[PDB]
Amino acid sequence: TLIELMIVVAIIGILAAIAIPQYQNYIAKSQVSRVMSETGSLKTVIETCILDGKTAANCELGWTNSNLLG
Amino acid sequence: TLIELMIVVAIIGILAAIAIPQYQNYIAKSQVSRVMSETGSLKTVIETCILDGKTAANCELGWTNSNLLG
Repeated sequence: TLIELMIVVAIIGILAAIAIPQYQNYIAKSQVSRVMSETGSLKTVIETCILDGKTAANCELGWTNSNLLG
Repeated sequence: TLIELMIVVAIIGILAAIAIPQYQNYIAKSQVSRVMSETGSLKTVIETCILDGKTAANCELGWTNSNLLG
């Protein structure tokens, strides 16, 4: 019957109009936290170099490239 | 809610791709420092033997077998 198909169309329209949360916040926060951890890992080597009296060129960083450029 | 699951998958991929610093440097430095300390501990015995006039076979080392290889 026509009314059943119209109800199906209405249900499809209702489902398609679901509110989408701003998922950008979660991804951005996770990426910033990952960069936070990655950059804070270098604090140990930087502090040891500074307290050892080494120059900038003599401080060996164990840095590996990060895909976030952080 | 497919977008939510794909955001979850993206977050998992972001977390799994964290940059790992070269931890080999820390372990190597610690092991070399420990070997330095253990080998320098024998300087007292060697100096005492030399200043006493003992031969190589008469110098009693207090050395104990060590992991690593000294």
